[PDB]
Amino acid sequence: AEINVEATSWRRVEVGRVLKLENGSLAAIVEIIDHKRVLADGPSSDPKLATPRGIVPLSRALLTPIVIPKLPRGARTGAVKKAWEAYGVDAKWKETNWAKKQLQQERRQSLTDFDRFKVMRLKKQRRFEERKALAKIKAAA
Amino acid sequence: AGTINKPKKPTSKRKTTRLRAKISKRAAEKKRKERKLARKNPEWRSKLKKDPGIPNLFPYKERLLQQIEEERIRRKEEL
Amino acid sequence: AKSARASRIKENHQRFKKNIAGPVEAARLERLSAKLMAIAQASGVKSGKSIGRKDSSIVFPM
Amino acid sequence: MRYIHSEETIPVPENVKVSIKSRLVTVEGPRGKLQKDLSHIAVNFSVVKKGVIGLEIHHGSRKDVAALRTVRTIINNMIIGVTKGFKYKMRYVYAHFPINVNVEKNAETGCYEVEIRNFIGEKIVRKVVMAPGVEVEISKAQKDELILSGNSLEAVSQSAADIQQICKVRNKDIRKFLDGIYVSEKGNIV
Amino acid sequence: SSFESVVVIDGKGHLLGRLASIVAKQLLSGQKIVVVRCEALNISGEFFRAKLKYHAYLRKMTRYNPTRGGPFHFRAPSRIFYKAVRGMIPHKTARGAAALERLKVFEGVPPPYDKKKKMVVPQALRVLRLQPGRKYCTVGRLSHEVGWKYQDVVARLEERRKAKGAAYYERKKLAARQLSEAKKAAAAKVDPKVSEALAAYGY
Amino acid sequence: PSEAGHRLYVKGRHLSYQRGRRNTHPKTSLIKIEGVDDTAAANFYLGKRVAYVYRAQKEVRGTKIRVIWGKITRPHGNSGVVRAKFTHPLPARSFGASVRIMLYPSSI
Amino acid sequence: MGRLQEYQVIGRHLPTEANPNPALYRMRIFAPNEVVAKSRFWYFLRGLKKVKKATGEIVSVNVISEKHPLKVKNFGIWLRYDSRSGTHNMYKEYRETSRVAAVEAMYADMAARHRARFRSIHILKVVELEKTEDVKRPYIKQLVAKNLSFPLPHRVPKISTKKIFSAKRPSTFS
Amino acid sequence: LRSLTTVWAEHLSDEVKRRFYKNWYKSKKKAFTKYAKKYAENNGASITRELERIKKYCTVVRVLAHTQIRKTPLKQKKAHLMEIQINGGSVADKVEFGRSLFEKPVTIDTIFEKDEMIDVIAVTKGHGFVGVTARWGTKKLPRKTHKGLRKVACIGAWHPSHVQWTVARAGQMGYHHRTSVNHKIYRIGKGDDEAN
RNA sequence: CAUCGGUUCUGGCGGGGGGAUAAAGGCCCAGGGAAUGUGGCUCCUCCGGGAGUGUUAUAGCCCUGGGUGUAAUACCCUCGC
RNA sequence: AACGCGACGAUACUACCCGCACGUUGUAGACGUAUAAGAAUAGGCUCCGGCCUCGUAUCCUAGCAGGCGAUUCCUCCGCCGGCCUCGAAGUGGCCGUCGGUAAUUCGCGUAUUGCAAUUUAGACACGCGCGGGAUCAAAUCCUUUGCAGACGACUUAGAUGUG
Repeated sequence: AEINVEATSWRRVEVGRVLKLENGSLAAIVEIIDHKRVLADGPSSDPKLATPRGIVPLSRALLTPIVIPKLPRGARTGAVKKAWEAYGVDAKWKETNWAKKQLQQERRQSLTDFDRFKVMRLKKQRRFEERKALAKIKAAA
Repeated sequence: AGTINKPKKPTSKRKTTRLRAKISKRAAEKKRKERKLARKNPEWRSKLKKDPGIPNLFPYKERLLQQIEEERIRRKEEL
Repeated sequence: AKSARASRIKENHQRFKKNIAGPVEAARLERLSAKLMAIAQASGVKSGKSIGRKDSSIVFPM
Repeated sequence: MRYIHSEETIPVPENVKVSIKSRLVTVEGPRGKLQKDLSHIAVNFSVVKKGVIGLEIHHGSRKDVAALRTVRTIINNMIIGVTKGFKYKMRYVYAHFPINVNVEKNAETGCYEVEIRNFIGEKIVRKVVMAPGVEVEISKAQKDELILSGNSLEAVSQSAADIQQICKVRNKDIRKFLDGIYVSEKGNIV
Repeated sequence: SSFESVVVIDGKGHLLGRLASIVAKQLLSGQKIVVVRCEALNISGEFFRAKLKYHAYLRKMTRYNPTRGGPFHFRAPSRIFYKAVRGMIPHKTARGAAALERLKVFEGVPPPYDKKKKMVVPQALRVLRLQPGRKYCTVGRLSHEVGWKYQDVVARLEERRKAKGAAYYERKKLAARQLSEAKKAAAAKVDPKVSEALAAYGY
Repeated sequence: PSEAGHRLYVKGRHLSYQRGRRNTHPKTSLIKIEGVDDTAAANFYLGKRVAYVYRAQKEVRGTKIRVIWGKITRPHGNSGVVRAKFTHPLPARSFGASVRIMLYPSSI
Repeated sequence: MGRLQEYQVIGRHLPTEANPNPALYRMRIFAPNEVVAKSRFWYFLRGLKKVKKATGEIVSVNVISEKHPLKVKNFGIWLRYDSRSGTHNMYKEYRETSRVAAVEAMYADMAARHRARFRSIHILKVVELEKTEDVKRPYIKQLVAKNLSFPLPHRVPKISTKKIFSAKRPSTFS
Repeated sequence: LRSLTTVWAEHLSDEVKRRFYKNWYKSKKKAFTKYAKKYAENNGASITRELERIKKYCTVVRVLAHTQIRKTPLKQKKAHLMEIQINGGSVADKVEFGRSLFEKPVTIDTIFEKDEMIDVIAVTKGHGFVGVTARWGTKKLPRKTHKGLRKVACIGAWHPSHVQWTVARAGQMGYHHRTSVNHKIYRIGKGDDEAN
């Protein structure tokens, strides 16, 4: 009996699933109300990732691969925080490819005009030498 | 029916002012006539309406009847 | 009576076309084509082998 | 109400191989292979166990949940078709004019064609073409019997229905004129 | 909100009314709009409902003379989209005509729009608007049943265009790969101060 | 040589006048500025000068190009559409015409 | 019907030489504000004890906040509403963290499913289910089940309405 | 369908050259003169390019054929030219067949055969301006009808307040293009046969 | 353009008062309780995980009272820049 | 479609084509007016390592509206010629020549438009000019015809001939 099934695998909301909100804050599920509202708590010490405990809608939230294992259902702020610095959610969130992309976005939006001109000129250095490399690979084959 | 390949004449939903005014006049006459028949109505009506009661699926209904009996006994003792 | 657009009459005509008049028309066709063929037989840029360009618009004029 | 989760199970035999990609179910067995596209129903296919297909639906309605049973039965019918096959046997009876039935296999299509003649003395020849993969044979153990076999239950039963429906008595009393071809027995090849 | 010289929209997977409203607003605002592949356009609801609508539209004609003044029934998918667009535009005004002359609609993707970038409109996409389980129909299929003769010609032209686009796809994949090893090989010869400053700024 | 542009203004499209469903007041015009989508984004451009540039037939004082000038007065609605007041009301033929919103007077 | 705050409204009849200390009456009102709270309290006083606003007065109005707004709770609601047939009972169950949110959701769903407005709905009891065994409706029984974890199929991505044109086809998988 | 190219022969007659002119007696007869030089320059590279183009891009091939009008007793000297489709075979076969048929007379007996049932395309005899009675077969009004009896009494008695397109009116009758079908050929007689 | 005056649109900031001197909640102290049974123990298996026991253990949760606390914050009112 | 389209032949001139020389020439409206897979959305992409809310991206973008001269680099762009190629309303790929070119650094000029006044700058079509290259044509009125016809219109014939 050989079975080859190629299908989809959604990230699944569960107690301990970590959500990213639109403001950059991070939270974790502590209790499931319904399929459109959840109870989430962000105990992170970093203020940018902090989220006050309360109800958030799933439409107002995203899905991250971080899940806190063995997190009790309905755990309060102290227990969720003990699990949070037990698991190191902040470090894994920084290692995820999303937080790099938003951090790169503030590194774009915080630029001065002098910073933009420096970006232009350093990019021109990199593109000149990349065009030289491009000539070497194109000449080889 | 052959409605898909050969449709018939459409039914217009665009109301006319004459029809709207006539319908409004008949409607107001109907409320006035129902008021007159309610005033002249000889059908018997109860002084106290039929109470619907308490739903059976209510989980604390037995507790509510406990408080009902307790309050009735307390009122009887007070009176 | 059945119409000219009747499905049964159309199927009868299709069977007639495939089974009866078909070989007759094919034999006449091949003999006429034989007579007509009998009468008929009785660089890339510089040579024209390569199809080059000859010697209202769909796009917005910009 | 909207159902949070609903699941169904499909057992698979050891000789049957199942491939599911973009809801295109391929079921391969000893007798051949069958293909069926099921992209019109929102269903999650999974491997919950060795030899068990899991059908799942999330946040669906009652009709969407009830479609899973139809999906299960079609998949099980494909499995039964590639494993044991499907066989419909029909009988044809006549009162006075013997029905002359002839079965041939067209080379350029690969499909079977059945010609029926002398149906209540009619001079027309009724030609019915089977679906591909359906084999028609004259039974030799019994009298006036056609046997249709294949891997697709829908195709075999539809060909049997077409053979039954091509011989319809017209403008006569059906209590008196009993002529026709009728599907008698349904089962598996093995 | 971005001003372009001309915006090319693939008609595949779009909804007729919503796409028509959006492009009509763009045309009346002053944006030049070209819509290609109107045969793959979608209308919600079951297909027999659209058949009812088009046959009811076929019923209308001027009684005393059908050659003038009557509703002229254009059977093409692009012309049906043009009628839907025109119904949302004051076409009997000079401004309306000057907006309608900024629109072009086609079946398939005729050249040189085959070598131009095509936009999609999220507010009119079926996968972003319709609920699952709801039926949908094809404007091309409706046109083919009501008398549009050029379904198969557009089909084979789209087949050959897709073959040529596939050829351009392996060329583009080859260029993407050799650019990737070009950047990787050049990365060794990048000045480290340039690397650190560019990484700090965000590239 | 330089391959750069020289644009020091921001583009816009002139939609219509201040109007109801029937009555239209050409004393105030409606503009989309390029890249603005919100009232907060449009709040930057309040008080900025705005110029509409057109061409004529005759040659007066060394130019065949005429400019009508104005300023951005207040936001309109929620989609960043702005209201503009000019020294002369805009032509009605300019519905869909491009307009130049200046960066001055600046408060930066 | 709005941002409902919940009020304890206590009133009484005006003092008289015959009755120097009249009996006090307290009700729990779900109202948009204090004016509607007093108005509905007087309306129910006419309906029950026949005490008028001219002959009575309001002694106390207090805002009752939830003890635990951060705790997910199940609410059972016993209600009477008026339709063209007459008066009807319903028992319904909801899942919210506060009585005010439970009552607002009850209003919204009651209007959506049976076309009842505020003046045609009478709230009799709103009780917090102390145990999960008391839950009766299957759509709340499925939410209070063991280890409930579900996916989110076909989520339309968030695209700004002012972003009219997109350069790629969006995905609906997250 | 859209015509991509046409390929012309090197030598063409004066009777088919007359088809391109209205005042041929005053004309210098310069038609096709520079085109005949394209059969000479570059060994026909241009005409070979059109032949390769027509072999590659097109799917329907039609020869151009003109009738020899000088063999008829008609006073006309300008010939009749049409497009005749080549059916059967591939596009390359059609192009090679047409190129072989250039500057060549094809008789009637190799296109059509005795016992063949064909279609006839022609123009109806003209009658000029004709009234409704002969134009539509309408019933004549009784004798001494006021304002005429070879007419239609009611062109309209009902709404619309217009004359409908289906009401019989007087006008041109005849000189219509007509395509009649199912015409049997009884004989294809030969001109050189003195007993045809 | 700057400084003004009248009318008006918009944005931000610093304080005060009230409610259950908000209600929460965080950290401690003292009690009481249960399973959508944690750890542990027993029994089955596809060895993946299931069934039984119960009061915190190798997770925690609910109720009451007290301290921090005249805490902060939401909401309403209110003084100005 | 008499305000839809294609192919072909002959095209006298002030007609046609090429070069530059500019428009008190006109344009529902240039200012980087840059960017080609197809397909699915209860699934996709790949360099086969992995990746996917996100175009918030990529390319290009510095110099008298962008000069002159070096240092330095072999990068980018454009015009031509050749070979291919592109028919859905036809255009791109490679090679060769030529010309320009801050990727690095430096030197001389910028003023005076006087504290803002469009930054007159692009494309298409049109016209007047020269200096050249190529070509010497048709239609209508008139006479005639009757396969046509109220008149127009239509079928014909009128240049040396089977008139």
